Parts: sequence; structure tokens; C-alpha cells
Amino acid sequence: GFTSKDTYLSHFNPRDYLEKYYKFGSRHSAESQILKHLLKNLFKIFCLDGVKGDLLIDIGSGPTIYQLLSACESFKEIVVTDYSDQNLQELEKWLKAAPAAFDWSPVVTYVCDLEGNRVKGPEKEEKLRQAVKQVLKCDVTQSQPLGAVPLPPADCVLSTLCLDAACPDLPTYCRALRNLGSLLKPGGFLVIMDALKSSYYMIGEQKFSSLPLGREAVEAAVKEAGYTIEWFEVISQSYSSTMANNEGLFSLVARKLS
Ligand SMILES: Nc1ncnc2c1ncn2[C@@H]1O[C@H](CSCC[C@H](N)C(=O)O)[C@@H](O)[C@H]1O
Ligand SMILES: COc1ccc(C(N)=O)c[n+]1C
Repeated sequence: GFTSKDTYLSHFNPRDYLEKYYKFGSRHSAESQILKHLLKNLFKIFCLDGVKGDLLIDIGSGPTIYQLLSACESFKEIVVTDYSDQNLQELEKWLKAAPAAFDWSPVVTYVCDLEGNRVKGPEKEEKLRQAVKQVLKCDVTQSQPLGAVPLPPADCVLSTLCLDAACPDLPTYCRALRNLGSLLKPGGFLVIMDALKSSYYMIGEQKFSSLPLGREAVEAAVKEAGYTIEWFEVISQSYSSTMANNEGLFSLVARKLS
């Protein structure tokens, strides 16, 4: 069996998720080490590499913004999407600078440092808030992930830690890659970062399924789905034993063949 989609609407607590994985505490936890590596990869893709354009769609954003910090320097507009309405509400609390919003300042500061300290935290945060115009529902398992909502074909589709959680099997994972491709313009970029060989992840006592994929199956599915791989990186760093049973993480950049 595998976690049903509806479980994300009801049982995925966005504040608990942020507390458990993104607090970015002084302790050199496995979670903070992964967060740092993700940030470095995202900086390399968006600011160092030529990954830019008018529109980036972030798929399965959850309640997080860390994956958009470097992207807001390179894209006029960023659209954040998720299957969960609760997650999108928590994201909107940060976007609207509400009092109950999650404290992203340690991560924001870290991203500013990476980029050369050209700007400081508040200026960086304001650039992200200005870039995010739409907060949409999405279902990666559907041929139209965004439903009846129309969007121009995007220059880039980004998905961090979403596809392993949303796809119950390898054929569904390959179809989800094809479905994301429907949102991309020909030659547009696909950026995926996710756990390798992970069959579950936890949010406190709440268990969530994950599709356990190795690097070869991820690369094969991306090629089967109609992309060409630009680069593929595997990091050996895994989450704490209490959080997930992954054997590292991967990051890839691919281009949609027309
Ligand atoms: N079918 C589906 N379509 C879209 N999003 C889905 C989905 N099934 C699960 N999700 C979402 O996938 C996310 C996994 S958590 C990942 C959040 C964030 N991108 C990060 O990097 O931390 C959750 O927000 C969940 O709601
Ligand atoms: C931190 O969020 C994580 C961590 C690990 C996994 C997994 N697929 O093992 C999934 N998520 C969403």
C-alpha cells in the first residue's frame, strides 16, 4: 500500500513539517546538512547556470520557500503549487508577511551569503514576495496538473521532495514527469531534487509513504518521459533515522524535447 492523496489534505501538518525539517538550528543535524546542500544546488542552477525566464512553476511546494530564494533572482514570475490547501495557506502566511509566518531568516541569510552578499535578508525576501503572483492547487498524477487553471508554458518546472511522495509506483512516477512536461515550453528546464531509495518519511508520529527509487530508475524515467539530462548529482547525506530511511538525495536538471 501507499499513502492516499487525501491524506495530504488532512494529515500533513505544515507547521510541524517546517519545525521538523527547516528550522535550521545551530546543531549540525542531518536535516540542516541536506537543506544546505539543496540551497547550494539551487544557487548553482539558477544564478550560476543560465536557468532563467519569465516563468518558473514550483510543483509540490508544500509550505516551504527555501527552494525559491535563488530562483527569484532569475525569474520574473514564480507560481507556487501544491496538492494541499493547508500547505498553500501556510505558504501564503509567509508571502503576505503575516505574524504567524514561519521564520525563514536563517535560510534567507544563508542564501544571501551564497550569492555574494549583494543584498541582505529583507531585500531578498521582498524580491521573492514580488515574484510570487499565483498560489495554485496541483496534482502531479493528472494529465493537467493545474486542472482548469490556465498558465503560459513555463521556462522552468521545479519540484523538490515532492515526486517520491506523490507517486505510488514507477509507471506513475514516469507519467508524473510527462504531466509536468505539459506545463513546460519546448526546450524548457525541469529541475528535480528528491530522496533516493526512500520508502517512507515522518512528520512526528505521522508516517508518509515514499517511492524507493535509485539513481538509475530516476534517470530512466526522465528519459522515458521525453527529457534530455544536463546534469545529475547524487549526495550520500541521508536524513536522520527518525525522519526517513533514504540513501542520499539526487538533483538533476533536464530539458524537455519539444
Ligand atoms: N499528487 C500530488 N500532487 C501535488 N503535490 C502533491 C501530491 N501528493 C503530495 N503532494 C505534496 O508533496 C509535498 C511533499 S513535501 C515537499 C515540500 C517542499 N517542496 C520541500 O522541498 O520541502 C507536500 O506538500 C504534498 O502536499
Ligand atoms: C523533508 O521532506 C522529505 C524528506 C524525505 C522524503 C522522502 N521521500 O523520503 C520526503 N520528504 C518530503
